[PDB]
Amino acid sequence: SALGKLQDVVNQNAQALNTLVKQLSSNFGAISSVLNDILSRLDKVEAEV
Amino acid sequence: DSFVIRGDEVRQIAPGQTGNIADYNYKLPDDFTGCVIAWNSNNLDSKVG
Repeated sequence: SALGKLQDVVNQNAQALNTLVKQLSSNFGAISSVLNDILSRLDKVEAEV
Repeated sequence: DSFVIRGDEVRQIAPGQTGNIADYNYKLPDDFTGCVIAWNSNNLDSKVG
């Protein structure tokens, strides 16, 4: 508990990077978050949107 | 660019399209700047048998 500051700094970075990675799975109002899946399902124009 | 077409394939005459014309007879680029103009000719271009 004396070293809390340093562990906190690593924890903040590992948290930020893990959430940054986790956002790749999110869908953002799109049909899918798998990129090549979108390219397989759709019209080129729909896939561009 | 000028030709005669069957009515079913008129929708292939657009950017991003696929189907026998876009595949094998006439093809647009996806960033086509232009107009697509057509008129039925089942009097001029058509005969019994």
